[PDB]
Amino acid sequence: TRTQLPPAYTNSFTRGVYYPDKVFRSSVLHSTQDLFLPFFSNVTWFHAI
Amino acid sequence: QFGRDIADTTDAVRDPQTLEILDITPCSFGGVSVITPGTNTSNQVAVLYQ
Repeated sequence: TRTQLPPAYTNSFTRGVYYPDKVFRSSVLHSTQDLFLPFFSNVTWFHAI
Repeated sequence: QFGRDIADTTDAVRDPQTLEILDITPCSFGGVSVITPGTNTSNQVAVLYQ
């Protein structure tokens, strides 16, 4: 057994955005329905120091 | 390997083997017009394109 620290809750700042398709686009807006990370979301922060 | 434009259409496919950027340009577009200056005073016509 060993000691441990309580987990914290951080907040993302517009993260988790990738390319939903392999199509080259330039100067054109595109919207699709795919899995992404919401903006200003609170996730569980795990420490290991 | 694919690419679109403002028209949201596929017209610039990249070759996965050659790795050369090539564009798509079809040659099947336009129409055929006919010019006939009457049928009682003239008999010759002229083909008109678009």
